[PDB]
Amino acid sequence: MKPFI
Amino acid sequence: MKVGQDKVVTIRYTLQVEGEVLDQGELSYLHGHRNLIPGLEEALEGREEGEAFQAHVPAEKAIPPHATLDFQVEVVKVREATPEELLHGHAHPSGHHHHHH
Ligand SMILES: [Ca+2]
Ligand SMILES: [Ca+2]
Ligand SMILES: [Ca+2]
Ligand SMILES: [Ca+2]
Ligand SMILES: [Cl-]
Ligand code: NI
Repeated sequence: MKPFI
Repeated sequence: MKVGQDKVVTIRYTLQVEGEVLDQGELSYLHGHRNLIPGLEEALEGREEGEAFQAHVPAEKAIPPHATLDFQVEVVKVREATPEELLHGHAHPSGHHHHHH
């Protein structure tokens, strides 16, 4: 899932 | 246009956890397709293009355990999804490039 951290 | 199901939304954001910036940037996502952190998507629902706002998202709607995700968000753009975006279930870059997954 976003955001990509 | 307001953020809602099947809109492709572009946001600019800063993410803090325990007061420290962990991430910042701009992204586009297709709303209503479980493509974003759920608590953030919930905070975005109904927002107008141009709106700036803060959202606190608990871990249980999303980094240490049980920390709050503190977002500062700007809604940059809202538009309707193309038929291909709806079929793929995700947002696509502006330039048409027919494809599948
Ligand atoms: Ca700060
Ligand atoms: Ca999805
Ligand atoms: Ca505001
Ligand atoms: Ca617009
Ligand atoms: Cl997406
Ligand atoms: Ni695609």
